[PDB]
Amino acid sequence: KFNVLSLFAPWAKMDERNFKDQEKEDLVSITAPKLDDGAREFEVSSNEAASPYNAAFQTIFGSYEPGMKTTRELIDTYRNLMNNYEVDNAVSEIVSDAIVYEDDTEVVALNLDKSKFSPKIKNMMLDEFS
Amino acid sequence: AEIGGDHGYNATNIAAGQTSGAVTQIGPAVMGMVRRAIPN
Amino acid sequence: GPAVMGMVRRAIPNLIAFDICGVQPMNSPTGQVFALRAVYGKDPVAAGAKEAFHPMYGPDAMFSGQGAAKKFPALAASTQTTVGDIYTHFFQETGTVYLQASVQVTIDAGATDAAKLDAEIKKQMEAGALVEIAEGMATSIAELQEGFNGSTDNPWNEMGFRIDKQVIEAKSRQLKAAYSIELAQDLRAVHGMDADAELSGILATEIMLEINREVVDWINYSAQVGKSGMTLTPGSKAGVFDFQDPIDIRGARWAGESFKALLFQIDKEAVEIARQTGRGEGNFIIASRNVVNVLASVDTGISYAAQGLATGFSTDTTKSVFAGVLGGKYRVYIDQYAKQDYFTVGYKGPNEMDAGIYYAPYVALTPLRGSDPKNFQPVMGFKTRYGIGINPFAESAAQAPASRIQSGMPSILNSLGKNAYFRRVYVKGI
Repeated sequence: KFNVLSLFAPWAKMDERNFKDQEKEDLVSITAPKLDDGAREFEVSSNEAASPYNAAFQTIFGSYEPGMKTTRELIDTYRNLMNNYEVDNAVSEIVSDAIVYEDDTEVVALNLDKSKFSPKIKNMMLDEFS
Repeated sequence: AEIGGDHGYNATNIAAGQTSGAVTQIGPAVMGMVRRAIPN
Repeated sequence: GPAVMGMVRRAIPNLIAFDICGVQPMNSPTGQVFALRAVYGKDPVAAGAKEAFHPMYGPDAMFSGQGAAKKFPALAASTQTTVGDIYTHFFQETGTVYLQASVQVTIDAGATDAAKLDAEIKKQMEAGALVEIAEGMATSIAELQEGFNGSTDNPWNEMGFRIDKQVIEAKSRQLKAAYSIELAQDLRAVHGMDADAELSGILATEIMLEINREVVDWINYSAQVGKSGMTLTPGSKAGVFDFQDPIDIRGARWAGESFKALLFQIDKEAVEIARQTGRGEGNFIIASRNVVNVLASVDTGISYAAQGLATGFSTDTTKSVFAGVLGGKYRVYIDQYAKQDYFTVGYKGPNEMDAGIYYAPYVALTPLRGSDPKNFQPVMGFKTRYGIGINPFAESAAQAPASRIQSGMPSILNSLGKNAYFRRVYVKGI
Protein backbone atom coordinates (compact mmCIF):
# COMPACT_ATOMS: atom_id res chain seq x y z
CA LYS A 1 0.00 0.00 0.00
CA PHE A 2 0.99 3.68 -0.13
CA ASN A 3 0.21 4.39 3.54
CA VAL A 4 -2.18 7.19 2.67
CA LEU A 5 -2.65 7.77 6.38
CA SER A 6 0.87 9.19 6.84
CA LEU A 7 -0.37 10.17 10.27
CA PHE A 8 0.83 6.94 11.70
CA ALA A 9 3.73 6.06 9.50
CA PRO A 10 6.17 5.49 12.49
CA TRP A 11 3.55 3.46 14.29
CA ALA A 12 2.98 1.34 11.28
CA LYS A 13 6.67 0.48 11.30
CA MET A 14 6.43 -0.53 14.93
CA ASP A 15 3.51 -2.85 14.13
CA GLU A 16 5.33 -4.28 11.12
CA ARG A 17 8.24 -5.30 13.28
CA ASN A 18 6.04 -6.96 15.85
CA PHE A 19 3.97 -8.65 13.18
CA LYS A 20 7.13 -9.99 11.54
CA ASP A 21 8.32 -11.34 14.87
CA GLN A 22 5.05 -13.30 15.14
CA GLU A 23 5.45 -14.64 11.61
CA LYS A 24 8.85 -15.98 12.68
CA GLU A 25 7.35 -17.73 15.76
CA ASP A 26 6.72 -21.45 16.12
CA LEU A 27 3.24 -20.88 17.50
CA VAL A 28 1.59 -23.34 15.20
CA SER A 29 -0.66 -26.36 15.75
CA ILE A 30 -2.94 -24.08 17.73
CA THR A 31 -6.71 -24.41 17.35
CA ALA A 32 -7.47 -21.79 19.95
CA PRO A 33 -7.49 -18.01 19.23
CA LYS A 34 -4.84 -17.71 21.99
CA LEU A 35 -6.80 -14.78 23.34
CA ASP A 36 -8.28 -13.83 26.66
CA ASP A 37 -9.64 -10.27 26.49
CA GLY A 38 -9.49 -6.85 24.77
CA ALA A 39 -9.73 -6.42 20.97
CA ARG A 40 -12.52 -8.29 19.06
CA GLU A 41 -11.27 -11.15 16.97
CA PHE A 42 -12.85 -12.60 13.88
CA GLU A 43 -12.18 -15.06 11.02
CA VAL A 44 -10.59 -12.90 8.38
CA SER A 45 -9.19 -16.07 6.93
CA SER A 46 -6.83 -15.59 4.00
CA ASN A 47 -3.52 -16.36 2.37
CA GLU A 48 -5.12 -19.63 1.18
CA ALA A 49 -7.08 -20.88 -1.80
CA ALA A 50 -10.56 -20.43 -0.37
CA SER A 51 -10.60 -16.73 0.55
CA PRO A 52 -13.32 -17.00 3.37
CA TYR A 53 -12.20 -13.62 4.76
CA ASN A 54 -14.50 -12.01 2.24
CA ALA A 55 -17.47 -13.16 4.35
CA ALA A 56 -15.72 -11.76 7.38
CA PHE A 57 -15.30 -8.39 5.63
CA GLN A 58 -18.87 -8.28 4.53
CA THR A 59 -20.04 -9.24 7.98
CA ILE A 60 -18.23 -6.28 9.55
CA PHE A 61 -19.29 -3.92 6.80
CA GLY A 62 -22.88 -5.07 6.26
CA SER A 63 -23.63 -5.22 9.99
CA TYR A 64 -21.87 -1.98 11.00
CA GLU A 65 -21.87 -1.69 14.05
CA PRO A 66 -23.62 -3.42 17.05
CA GLY A 67 -20.29 -3.81 18.84
CA MET A 68 -19.77 -0.12 19.30
CA LYS A 69 -23.52 0.54 19.53
CA THR A 70 -23.81 -1.81 22.49
CA THR A 71 -20.69 -0.22 23.92
CA ARG A 72 -22.37 3.17 23.69
CA GLU A 73 -25.53 1.93 25.32
CA LEU A 74 -23.46 0.50 28.15
CA ILE A 75 -21.31 3.60 28.62
CA ASP A 76 -24.18 6.00 28.35
CA THR A 77 -25.91 3.91 30.98
CA TYR A 78 -22.75 3.80 33.14
CA ARG A 79 -22.71 7.62 33.14
CA ASN A 80 -26.44 7.71 33.92
CA LEU A 81 -25.95 5.33 36.84
CA MET A 82 -23.10 7.50 38.14
CA ASN A 83 -25.40 10.48 37.92
CA ASN A 84 -27.58 9.15 40.77
CA TYR A 85 -26.95 9.24 44.50
CA GLU A 86 -24.73 6.60 46.18
CA VAL A 87 -23.47 5.38 42.85
CA ASP A 88 -21.90 8.81 42.57
CA ASN A 89 -19.99 8.40 45.80
CA ALA A 90 -19.12 4.77 45.32
CA VAL A 91 -17.30 5.74 42.21
CA SER A 92 -15.66 8.71 43.85
CA GLU A 93 -14.48 6.71 46.84
CA ILE A 94 -13.05 4.00 44.66
CA VAL A 95 -11.31 6.43 42.36
CA SER A 96 -9.86 8.26 45.34
CA ASP A 97 -8.57 5.08 46.91
CA ALA A 98 -7.10 3.93 43.58
CA ILE A 99 -5.25 7.21 43.27
CA VAL A 100 -4.60 8.92 46.52
CA TYR A 101 -2.78 12.18 46.14
CA GLU A 102 -2.15 14.87 48.73
CA ASP A 103 0.32 17.55 49.73
CA ASP A 104 3.85 16.21 49.31
CA THR A 105 2.82 12.59 48.83
CA GLU A 106 3.96 9.92 46.40
CA VAL A 107 2.31 9.47 42.98
CA VAL A 108 2.19 6.26 41.09
CA ALA A 109 5.92 5.62 40.81
CA LEU A 110 8.06 3.25 38.91
CA ASN A 111 10.00 1.10 41.39
CA LEU A 112 13.04 -0.30 39.64
CA ASP A 113 14.43 -2.49 42.43
CA LYS A 114 15.08 -5.42 40.09
CA SER A 115 18.20 -5.99 37.98
CA LYS A 116 18.89 -3.57 35.13
CA PHE A 117 21.67 -2.90 32.65
CA SER A 118 22.80 0.14 34.62
CA PRO A 119 21.72 2.61 37.37
CA LYS A 120 22.03 5.18 34.57
CA ILE A 121 19.10 3.49 32.87
CA LYS A 122 17.17 3.32 36.09
CA ASN A 123 17.35 7.10 36.30
CA MET A 124 16.47 7.53 32.61
CA MET A 125 13.44 5.29 33.05
CA LEU A 126 12.26 7.14 36.09
CA ASP A 127 12.70 10.49 34.33
CA GLU A 128 10.71 9.25 31.35
CA PHE A 129 8.07 7.84 33.72
CA SER A 130 7.75 11.28 35.34
CA ALA B 1 15.34 -57.18 -21.88
CA GLU B 2 12.22 -56.01 -20.00
CA ILE B 3 11.26 -52.33 -20.52
CA GLY B 4 9.29 -49.55 -18.88
CA GLY B 5 7.65 -48.39 -22.06
CA ASP B 6 5.71 -45.16 -21.84
CA HIS B 7 2.40 -43.35 -21.81
CA GLY B 8 0.56 -42.48 -25.01
CA TYR B 9 0.09 -38.82 -23.95
CA ASN B 10 -3.51 -39.84 -23.26
CA ALA B 11 -4.32 -38.07 -20.08
CA THR B 12 -6.75 -40.86 -19.21
CA ASN B 13 -4.07 -43.49 -19.49
CA ILE B 14 -1.68 -41.32 -17.65
CA ALA B 15 -4.00 -40.78 -14.81
CA ALA B 16 -4.83 -44.46 -14.66
CA GLY B 17 -1.12 -45.31 -14.79
CA GLN B 18 -1.08 -47.30 -18.03
CA THR B 19 2.05 -47.58 -20.13
CA SER B 20 3.27 -49.76 -22.95
CA GLY B 21 5.82 -51.59 -20.77
CA ALA B 22 5.98 -54.32 -18.16
CA VAL B 23 4.98 -52.13 -15.24
CA THR B 24 1.89 -50.15 -14.48
CA GLN B 25 2.11 -47.04 -12.43
CA ILE B 26 0.30 -46.00 -9.28
CA GLY B 27 -0.77 -42.84 -10.97
CA PRO B 28 0.68 -39.36 -11.21
CA ALA B 29 1.82 -37.73 -8.02
CA VAL B 30 -0.14 -34.60 -7.36
CA MET B 31 1.99 -31.49 -7.21
CA GLY B 32 -0.68 -29.15 -5.79
CA MET B 33 -3.68 -27.20 -6.98
CA VAL B 34 -4.66 -23.73 -8.06
CA ARG B 35 -8.02 -22.06 -7.29
CA ARG B 36 -8.93 -19.08 -9.49
CA ALA B 37 -8.29 -15.83 -7.56
CA ILE B 38 -11.32 -13.92 -6.21
CA PRO B 39 -12.24 -10.50 -7.84
CA ASN B 40 -11.76 -7.43 -5.74
CA GLY C 1 -52.74 -50.14 33.81
CA PRO C 2 -54.69 -53.45 33.97
CA ALA C 3 -51.80 -55.46 35.38
CA VAL C 4 -49.31 -54.92 32.64
CA MET C 5 -47.23 -58.07 32.27
CA GLY C 6 -44.13 -56.42 30.91
CA MET C 7 -43.14 -56.81 27.31
CA VAL C 8 -41.05 -58.75 24.90
CA ARG C 9 -38.97 -58.21 21.79
CA ARG C 10 -36.42 -60.15 19.77
CA ALA C 11 -32.76 -60.32 20.64
CA ILE C 12 -30.17 -59.16 18.20
CA PRO C 13 -27.95 -61.95 16.71
CA ASN C 14 -24.21 -61.48 16.86
CA LEU C 15 -21.72 -61.20 13.98
CA ILE C 16 -18.40 -62.74 12.93
CA ALA C 17 -17.14 -59.25 12.24
CA PHE C 18 -14.23 -59.33 9.91
CA ASP C 19 -12.29 -61.85 11.91
CA ILE C 20 -11.55 -63.92 8.86
CA CYS C 21 -11.06 -61.30 6.18
CA GLY C 22 -9.12 -58.18 5.32
CA VAL C 23 -10.27 -54.96 6.98
CA GLN C 24 -8.44 -52.24 5.05
CA PRO C 25 -9.68 -49.10 6.83
CA MET C 26 -9.84 -46.42 4.21
CA ASN C 27 -9.43 -42.68 4.33
CA SER C 28 -10.61 -42.27 0.77
CA PRO C 29 -12.96 -44.10 -1.63
CA THR C 30 -11.71 -46.23 -4.45
CA GLY C 31 -8.36 -47.57 -3.24
CA GLN C 32 -5.92 -49.74 -5.22
CA VAL C 33 -3.59 -52.71 -4.81
CA PHE C 34 -0.88 -53.84 -7.16
CA ALA C 35 1.23 -56.90 -7.63
CA LEU C 36 4.38 -58.26 -9.13
CA ARG C 37 4.30 -61.47 -11.19
CA ALA C 38 7.72 -63.01 -11.82
CA VAL C 39 7.63 -63.88 -15.53
CA TYR C 40 9.82 -65.36 -18.21
CA GLY C 41 10.06 -65.76 -21.99
CA LYS C 42 11.43 -62.24 -22.89
CA ASP C 43 8.08 -60.46 -22.74
CA PRO C 44 6.55 -60.03 -19.30
CA VAL C 45 3.18 -59.10 -20.78
CA ALA C 46 2.13 -61.44 -23.51
CA ALA C 47 -0.22 -64.19 -24.37
CA GLY C 48 1.45 -67.40 -23.29
CA ALA C 49 3.82 -65.59 -20.90
CA LYS C 50 5.02 -67.91 -18.15
CA GLU C 51 5.11 -67.06 -14.44
CA ALA C 52 8.22 -68.09 -12.48
CA PHE C 53 6.33 -69.01 -9.37
CA HIS C 54 2.92 -70.48 -8.76
CA PRO C 55 1.40 -72.68 -5.97
CA MET C 56 -0.32 -75.05 -8.42
CA TYR C 57 2.25 -75.44 -11.12
CA GLY C 58 5.62 -77.05 -11.33
CA PRO C 59 8.53 -74.94 -12.63
CA ASP C 60 9.94 -75.38 -16.05
CA ALA C 61 12.71 -77.66 -14.92
CA MET C 62 14.57 -77.31 -18.23
CA PHE C 63 14.14 -73.58 -18.88
CA SER C 64 17.71 -72.53 -17.94
CA GLY C 65 18.76 -76.05 -18.91
CA GLN C 66 18.51 -78.17 -22.05
CA GLY C 67 15.26 -76.50 -23.23
CA ALA C 68 17.42 -73.48 -23.99
CA ALA C 69 18.88 -75.42 -26.92
CA LYS C 70 15.97 -77.41 -28.16
CA LYS C 71 12.26 -77.64 -28.21
CA PHE C 72 10.73 -80.80 -26.92
CA PRO C 73 7.89 -82.52 -28.79
CA ALA C 74 4.62 -82.04 -27.05
CA LEU C 75 2.37 -84.81 -25.98
CA ALA C 76 -0.93 -84.82 -27.77
CA ALA C 77 -3.84 -87.10 -28.22
CA SER C 78 -3.18 -89.97 -30.62
CA THR C 79 0.53 -89.44 -31.03
CA GLN C 80 3.05 -92.22 -30.42
CA THR C 81 6.11 -91.80 -28.27
CA THR C 82 9.66 -92.82 -29.05
CA VAL C 83 11.53 -94.61 -26.37
CA GLY C 84 14.23 -92.44 -24.91
CA ASP C 85 12.90 -89.16 -26.14
CA ILE C 86 11.39 -86.50 -23.92
CA TYR C 87 8.02 -85.02 -24.34
CA THR C 88 6.49 -81.93 -22.90
CA HIS C 89 3.07 -81.26 -21.52
CA PHE C 90 1.53 -78.51 -19.49
CA PHE C 91 -1.13 -79.96 -17.28
CA GLN C 92 -4.29 -78.14 -16.17
CA GLU C 93 -2.91 -78.59 -12.64
CA THR C 94 0.75 -79.46 -11.66
CA GLY C 95 1.86 -77.38 -14.67
CA THR C 96 5.02 -77.99 -16.70
CA VAL C 97 6.21 -81.53 -16.85
CA TYR C 98 8.93 -83.14 -19.03
CA LEU C 99 8.43 -86.87 -19.55
CA GLN C 100 10.90 -89.34 -20.89
CA ALA C 101 9.38 -92.17 -22.83
CA SER C 102 10.29 -95.60 -21.46
CA VAL C 103 8.13 -97.11 -24.21
CA GLN C 104 6.84 -96.48 -27.77
CA VAL C 105 3.09 -96.04 -27.12
CA THR C 106 0.14 -93.93 -28.07
CA ILE C 107 -1.90 -91.70 -25.88
CA ASP C 108 -5.71 -91.85 -25.93
CA ALA C 109 -6.45 -91.10 -29.57
CA GLY C 110 -10.09 -90.62 -28.52
CA ALA C 111 -9.16 -87.83 -26.08
CA THR C 112 -10.76 -84.47 -26.70
CA ASP C 113 -10.56 -81.95 -23.92
CA ALA C 114 -7.23 -81.32 -22.25
CA ALA C 115 -8.71 -82.89 -19.16
CA LYS C 116 -8.96 -86.22 -20.97
CA LEU C 117 -5.49 -85.96 -22.34
CA ASP C 118 -4.12 -85.09 -18.91
CA ALA C 119 -5.88 -88.08 -17.45
CA GLU C 120 -4.34 -90.51 -19.89
CA ILE C 121 -0.94 -88.97 -19.46
CA LYS C 122 -1.28 -89.38 -15.71
CA LYS C 123 -2.15 -93.04 -16.26
CA GLN C 124 0.91 -93.47 -18.49
CA MET C 125 2.97 -91.86 -15.77
CA GLU C 126 1.57 -94.24 -13.13
CA ALA C 127 2.17 -97.10 -15.53
CA GLY C 128 5.84 -96.18 -15.82
CA ALA C 129 5.54 -95.28 -19.53
CA LEU C 130 6.22 -91.63 -18.87
CA VAL C 131 8.73 -90.45 -16.33
CA GLU C 132 9.51 -86.99 -14.99
CA ILE C 133 12.86 -85.75 -16.22
CA ALA C 134 15.15 -82.74 -16.37
CA GLU C 135 18.72 -81.96 -17.33
CA GLY C 136 21.01 -78.97 -17.91
CA MET C 137 22.29 -78.03 -21.33
CA ALA C 138 25.27 -79.64 -22.93
CA THR C 139 28.18 -77.33 -22.16
CA SER C 140 29.43 -77.49 -25.71
CA ILE C 141 26.27 -75.61 -26.64
CA ALA C 142 26.49 -73.17 -23.78
CA GLU C 143 30.00 -72.39 -24.85
CA LEU C 144 28.88 -70.44 -27.89
CA GLN C 145 25.73 -68.79 -26.63
CA GLU C 146 25.28 -65.21 -27.90
CA GLY C 147 26.70 -66.03 -31.38
CA PHE C 148 30.27 -66.92 -30.50
CA ASN C 149 32.65 -68.39 -33.06
CA GLY C 150 30.26 -67.88 -35.98
CA SER C 151 27.31 -69.62 -34.30
CA THR C 152 23.73 -68.38 -34.56
CA ASP C 153 20.32 -68.62 -32.90
CA ASN C 154 21.70 -69.26 -29.45
CA PRO C 155 20.38 -66.60 -26.99
CA TRP C 156 20.07 -67.37 -23.33
CA ASN C 157 16.62 -67.73 -21.93
CA GLU C 158 15.54 -64.58 -20.15
CA MET C 159 13.41 -63.61 -17.20
CA GLY C 160 11.76 -60.49 -15.80
CA PHE C 161 8.44 -59.57 -14.27
CA ARG C 162 5.15 -57.76 -14.92
CA ILE C 163 3.52 -55.34 -12.49
CA ASP C 164 -0.10 -54.76 -12.79
CA LYS C 165 -3.04 -53.87 -10.66
CA GLN C 166 -6.60 -53.88 -9.62
CA VAL C 167 -8.88 -51.29 -8.15
CA ILE C 168 -11.99 -51.08 -6.07
CA GLU C 169 -15.01 -48.81 -5.56
CA ALA C 170 -17.38 -48.35 -2.63
CA LYS C 171 -21.03 -49.07 -2.88
CA SER C 172 -23.40 -47.84 -0.24
CA ARG C 173 -26.59 -48.54 1.66
CA GLN C 174 -29.09 -46.41 3.56
CA LEU C 175 -32.33 -46.74 5.49
CA LYS C 176 -34.90 -44.51 7.08
CA ALA C 177 -37.49 -44.99 9.78
CA ALA C 178 -40.20 -42.53 8.64
CA TYR C 179 -42.11 -42.78 11.94
CA SER C 180 -44.83 -40.74 13.62
CA ILE C 181 -45.19 -38.40 16.56
CA GLU C 182 -48.34 -39.90 17.87
CA LEU C 183 -46.89 -43.37 17.96
CA ALA C 184 -43.80 -42.20 19.76
CA GLN C 185 -45.92 -40.38 22.30
CA ASP C 186 -48.04 -43.42 22.98
CA LEU C 187 -44.96 -45.57 23.38
CA ARG C 188 -43.57 -43.14 25.95
CA ALA C 189 -46.86 -43.68 27.77
CA VAL C 190 -46.77 -47.52 27.46
CA HIS C 191 -43.22 -48.64 28.01
CA GLY C 192 -41.36 -45.37 28.39
CA MET C 193 -39.80 -45.77 24.97
CA ASP C 194 -38.12 -42.93 23.15
CA ALA C 195 -39.31 -44.52 19.89
CA ASP C 196 -36.65 -42.82 17.84
CA ALA C 197 -33.68 -44.34 19.60
CA GLU C 198 -35.16 -47.85 19.32
CA LEU C 199 -35.58 -47.22 15.58
CA SER C 200 -32.10 -45.85 15.31
CA GLY C 201 -30.92 -49.06 16.86
CA ILE C 202 -32.96 -51.14 14.46
CA LEU C 203 -31.76 -49.39 11.38
CA ALA C 204 -28.13 -49.34 12.35
CA THR C 205 -28.41 -52.94 13.36
CA GLU C 206 -29.95 -54.04 10.15
CA ILE C 207 -27.24 -52.35 8.15
CA MET C 208 -24.48 -53.95 10.10
CA LEU C 209 -26.14 -57.32 9.93
CA GLU C 210 -26.53 -57.05 6.18
CA ILE C 211 -22.93 -56.20 5.66
CA ASN C 212 -21.61 -58.98 7.72
CA ARG C 213 -24.07 -61.41 6.09
CA GLU C 214 -22.87 -60.14 2.71
CA VAL C 215 -19.30 -60.90 3.55
CA VAL C 216 -20.20 -64.44 4.51
CA ASP C 217 -22.14 -64.90 1.34
CA TRP C 218 -19.20 -63.59 -0.68
CA ILE C 219 -17.07 -66.15 1.03
CA ASN C 220 -19.45 -68.87 0.02
CA TYR C 221 -19.82 -67.36 -3.49
CA SER C 222 -16.13 -67.24 -4.30
CA ALA C 223 -14.97 -70.37 -2.48
CA GLN C 224 -13.95 -73.38 -4.57
CA VAL C 225 -15.77 -76.63 -3.99
CA GLY C 226 -13.85 -79.19 -1.88
CA LYS C 227 -13.94 -83.02 -1.95
CA SER C 228 -12.99 -82.54 -5.53
CA GLY C 229 -9.94 -82.84 -7.67
CA MET C 230 -6.89 -83.39 -5.52
CA THR C 231 -9.01 -83.82 -2.35
CA LEU C 232 -11.49 -86.24 -3.89
CA THR C 233 -12.01 -89.84 -2.89
CA PRO C 234 -12.86 -91.40 -6.30
CA GLY C 235 -15.77 -93.49 -4.98
CA SER C 236 -17.34 -90.45 -3.30
CA LYS C 237 -20.27 -88.20 -4.05
CA ALA C 238 -18.26 -85.16 -5.31
CA GLY C 239 -18.33 -82.17 -2.92
CA VAL C 240 -20.51 -83.65 -0.22
CA PHE C 241 -19.58 -85.44 3.00
CA ASP C 242 -22.00 -87.99 4.39
CA PHE C 243 -22.26 -90.17 7.55
CA GLN C 244 -24.68 -92.57 5.96
CA ASP C 245 -22.14 -93.54 3.28
CA PRO C 246 -19.05 -95.62 4.32
CA ILE C 247 -16.95 -94.17 1.57
CA ASP C 248 -16.46 -90.95 3.52
CA ILE C 249 -15.84 -92.56 6.82
CA ARG C 250 -13.62 -95.47 5.82
CA GLY C 251 -16.27 -97.98 6.87
CA ALA C 252 -16.85 -96.38 10.27
CA ARG C 253 -19.71 -97.19 12.56
CA TRP C 254 -19.62 -96.27 16.22
CA ALA C 255 -19.77 -92.43 16.32
CA GLY C 256 -16.71 -92.29 18.63
CA GLU C 257 -14.64 -93.37 15.57
CA SER C 258 -16.96 -92.24 12.75
CA PHE C 259 -17.20 -88.57 13.45
CA LYS C 260 -13.45 -88.12 13.24
CA ALA C 261 -13.74 -88.72 9.54
CA LEU C 262 -14.92 -85.22 9.03
CA LEU C 263 -11.97 -83.76 10.85
CA PHE C 264 -9.75 -85.68 8.51
CA GLN C 265 -11.41 -84.22 5.45
CA ILE C 266 -11.23 -80.75 6.98
CA ASP C 267 -7.51 -81.00 7.28
CA LYS C 268 -7.28 -82.19 3.71
CA GLU C 269 -9.28 -79.18 2.47
CA ALA C 270 -7.25 -76.77 4.64
CA VAL C 271 -4.02 -78.17 3.26
CA GLU C 272 -5.20 -77.94 -0.30
CA ILE C 273 -5.96 -74.32 0.35
CA ALA C 274 -2.35 -73.76 1.23
CA ARG C 275 -1.52 -75.57 -1.99
CA GLN C 276 -3.77 -73.11 -3.83
CA THR C 277 -2.63 -69.83 -2.19
CA GLY C 278 1.02 -70.44 -1.39
CA ARG C 279 0.56 -68.88 2.04
CA GLY C 280 -0.41 -71.47 4.65
CA GLU C 281 -2.87 -74.04 5.89
CA GLY C 282 -6.36 -72.72 6.32
CA ASN C 283 -6.86 -71.32 9.79
CA PHE C 284 -10.62 -70.78 10.04
CA ILE C 285 -13.91 -72.60 9.44
CA ILE C 286 -17.44 -71.38 9.40
CA ALA C 287 -20.14 -73.98 9.59
CA SER C 288 -23.73 -74.85 10.22
CA ARG C 289 -24.76 -75.23 13.79
CA ASN C 290 -25.29 -78.95 13.14
CA VAL C 291 -21.67 -79.37 12.05
CA VAL C 292 -20.41 -77.60 15.04
CA ASN C 293 -22.60 -79.69 17.31
CA VAL C 294 -20.75 -82.67 15.87
CA LEU C 295 -17.34 -81.02 16.25
CA ALA C 296 -18.01 -80.08 19.85
CA SER C 297 -19.02 -83.60 20.77
CA VAL C 298 -16.02 -85.48 19.34
CA ASP C 299 -12.56 -85.53 20.72
CA THR C 300 -10.78 -83.69 17.96
CA GLY C 301 -7.36 -84.58 19.31
CA ILE C 302 -5.62 -87.76 18.32
CA SER C 303 -6.97 -90.71 20.22
CA TYR C 304 -8.40 -94.20 19.87
CA ALA C 305 -12.01 -93.07 19.71
CA ALA C 306 -14.17 -90.79 21.80
CA GLN C 307 -17.66 -89.33 22.00
CA GLY C 308 -19.65 -87.22 24.48
CA LEU C 309 -21.81 -84.13 24.81
CA ALA C 310 -21.30 -81.10 22.66
CA THR C 311 -19.24 -79.14 25.15
CA GLY C 312 -15.91 -78.71 23.23
CA PHE C 313 -16.87 -75.36 21.62
CA SER C 314 -19.62 -72.86 22.32
CA THR C 315 -22.46 -73.96 20.10
CA ASP C 316 -24.93 -71.19 20.64
CA THR C 317 -25.73 -68.44 18.22
CA THR C 318 -27.24 -66.37 21.02
CA LYS C 319 -24.21 -65.11 22.89
CA SER C 320 -21.69 -65.40 20.12
CA VAL C 321 -21.09 -66.87 16.71
CA PHE C 322 -17.57 -67.80 17.52
CA ALA C 323 -17.49 -71.32 18.77
CA GLY C 324 -13.79 -71.59 19.58
CA VAL C 325 -10.59 -72.98 18.14
CA LEU C 326 -10.56 -76.39 16.51
CA GLY C 327 -7.65 -78.41 17.72
CA GLY C 328 -6.08 -75.17 18.77
CA LYS C 329 -5.63 -74.67 15.00
CA TYR C 330 -8.72 -73.26 13.26
CA ARG C 331 -11.08 -70.44 14.28
CA VAL C 332 -14.59 -71.93 14.30
CA TYR C 333 -17.56 -69.65 13.53
CA ILE C 334 -21.21 -70.69 13.18
CA ASP C 335 -23.19 -69.96 10.09
CA GLN C 336 -26.29 -69.13 12.01
CA TYR C 337 -28.24 -68.70 8.76
CA ALA C 338 -26.91 -71.64 6.76
CA LYS C 339 -29.35 -72.57 4.06
CA GLN C 340 -28.79 -76.28 4.30
CA ASP C 341 -25.91 -77.84 6.20
CA TYR C 342 -22.27 -77.49 5.25
CA PHE C 343 -19.04 -75.67 6.07
CA THR C 344 -16.48 -73.39 4.40
CA VAL C 345 -12.84 -73.38 5.30
CA GLY C 346 -10.08 -70.96 4.54
CA TYR C 347 -6.83 -69.15 5.35
CA LYS C 348 -6.21 -65.55 6.46
CA GLY C 349 -2.72 -64.30 7.24
CA PRO C 350 -1.27 -61.70 9.71
CA ASN C 351 -0.87 -59.40 6.74
CA GLU C 352 -4.11 -57.60 6.16
CA MET C 353 -3.60 -57.81 2.40
CA ASP C 354 -3.23 -61.62 2.63
CA ALA C 355 -6.87 -62.74 2.92
CA GLY C 356 -8.52 -63.52 -0.41
CA ILE C 357 -11.54 -61.49 0.66
CA TYR C 358 -11.26 -57.90 1.73
CA TYR C 359 -13.61 -55.46 3.46
CA ALA C 360 -12.62 -51.81 3.23
CA PRO C 361 -14.87 -49.36 5.15
CA TYR C 362 -14.80 -45.64 4.28
CA VAL C 363 -18.11 -44.23 5.61
CA ALA C 364 -20.20 -45.88 8.25
CA LEU C 365 -23.44 -45.45 10.10
CA THR C 366 -23.81 -41.78 9.57
CA PRO C 367 -27.07 -40.76 11.31
CA LEU C 368 -29.41 -38.39 9.60
CA ARG C 369 -32.28 -36.42 11.20
CA GLY C 370 -35.02 -33.90 10.21
CA SER C 371 -38.81 -33.56 9.79
CA ASP C 372 -41.25 -32.91 6.95
CA PRO C 373 -43.09 -29.55 7.58
CA LYS C 374 -46.11 -30.65 5.64
CA ASN C 375 -47.11 -32.70 8.70
CA PHE C 376 -43.98 -32.16 10.74
CA GLN C 377 -43.47 -35.82 11.17
CA PRO C 378 -39.85 -36.82 11.89
CA VAL C 379 -37.55 -38.52 9.53
CA MET C 380 -34.48 -40.34 10.69
CA GLY C 381 -32.01 -42.70 9.07
CA PHE C 382 -28.44 -43.95 8.57
CA LYS C 383 -25.87 -44.24 5.75
CA THR C 384 -22.85 -46.52 5.13
CA ARG C 385 -20.32 -46.87 2.24
CA TYR C 386 -17.44 -49.29 1.89
CA GLY C 387 -16.67 -51.59 -0.95
CA ILE C 388 -15.14 -55.01 -0.88
CA GLY C 389 -12.63 -56.77 -3.01
CA ILE C 390 -10.67 -59.83 -3.86
CA ASN C 391 -7.02 -60.81 -3.92
CA PRO C 392 -5.09 -60.53 -7.14
CA PHE C 393 -4.24 -64.12 -7.89
CA ALA C 394 -7.33 -65.36 -6.00
CA GLU C 395 -8.40 -67.27 -9.07
CA SER C 396 -4.91 -68.79 -9.26
CA ALA C 397 -5.71 -70.69 -12.44
CA ALA C 398 -4.55 -67.83 -14.60
CA GLN C 399 -1.05 -66.58 -14.28
CA ALA C 400 -2.19 -63.08 -15.17
CA PRO C 401 -5.24 -60.84 -16.03
CA ALA C 402 -6.18 -59.18 -19.25
CA SER C 403 -4.96 -55.64 -20.08
CA ARG C 404 -2.77 -55.23 -16.96
CA ILE C 405 -5.77 -53.82 -15.12
CA GLN C 406 -8.90 -55.12 -13.57
CA SER C 407 -11.60 -54.46 -11.14
CA GLY C 408 -10.65 -55.81 -7.74
CA MET C 409 -14.31 -56.21 -6.96
CA PRO C 410 -15.91 -59.66 -7.10
CA SER C 411 -18.06 -60.65 -10.03
CA ILE C 412 -19.09 -63.92 -11.54
CA LEU C 413 -16.31 -63.84 -14.03
CA ASN C 414 -13.79 -62.69 -11.52
CA SER C 415 -14.41 -65.13 -8.74
CA LEU C 416 -17.50 -67.33 -8.57
CA GLY C 417 -16.26 -70.68 -7.32
CA LYS C 418 -12.65 -69.66 -7.96
CA ASN C 419 -11.06 -68.24 -4.79
CA ALA C 420 -7.87 -70.02 -3.77
CA TYR C 421 -8.30 -69.04 -0.14
CA PHE C 422 -11.51 -70.94 0.57
CA ARG C 423 -13.22 -74.29 -0.09
CA ARG C 424 -16.84 -75.45 0.29
CA VAL C 425 -18.11 -78.67 1.76
CA TYR C 426 -21.69 -79.87 1.68
CA VAL C 427 -22.78 -81.83 4.70
CA LYS C 428 -25.48 -84.42 4.99
CA GLY C 429 -26.39 -87.38 7.17
CA ILE C 430 -25.87 -85.82 10.61
